Amino acid sequence: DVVNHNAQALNTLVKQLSSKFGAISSVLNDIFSRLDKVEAEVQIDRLIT
Amino acid sequence: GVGHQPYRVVVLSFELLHAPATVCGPKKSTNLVKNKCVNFNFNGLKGTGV
Amino acid sequence: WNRKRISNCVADYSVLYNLAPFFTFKCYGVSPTKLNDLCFTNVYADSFV
Amino acid sequence: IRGDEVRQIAPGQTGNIADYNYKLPDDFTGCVIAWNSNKLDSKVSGNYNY
Repeated sequence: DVVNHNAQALNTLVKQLSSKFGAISSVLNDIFSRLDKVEAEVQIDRLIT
Repeated sequence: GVGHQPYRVVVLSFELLHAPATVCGPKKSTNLVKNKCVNFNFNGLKGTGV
Repeated sequence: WNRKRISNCVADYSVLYNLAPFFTFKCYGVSPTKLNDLCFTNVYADSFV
Repeated sequence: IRGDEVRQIAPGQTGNIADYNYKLPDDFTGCVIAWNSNKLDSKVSGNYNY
């Protein structure tokens, strides 16, 4: 269990990057290459939060 | 009136998909760099990698 | 709606932008200043008065 | 300017006028006041001074 808890926590922390958190996409380069600054800096703000 | 005047309206719908693409912009392709860390732009997919 | 298939071609939106009969733009999901910097599979045009 | 070009003048917005004469910066905090000046600028058979 000591090994498995750390392995499961690291796997969960790795798999958490796929979530959008309300943004239109989970890819920062896609957001930056698709949108302007004034809304890119609130979509990336949501992703960073 | 201007609100009653006719308008030509065109809706353009694009397919931003994780798929092979046929329509691209005016900028063109450069030469390939292998086994070296560079910035890259593959069909709008931007990033930094080897 | 005459669904126009735009495919296998270079989309120059500066050609449409430089033309005089182009007054009101409103783009959703893609910033209109970056329409020349993306690639799409197929483009569908609909035109109506 | 001709009135349909003034909307180019914005932070980061493209266009020939805003690209080749003066660009507004991206962090620009400002105000834009425009008014039609036909009787002040437009003459008979055109005004070529602009």
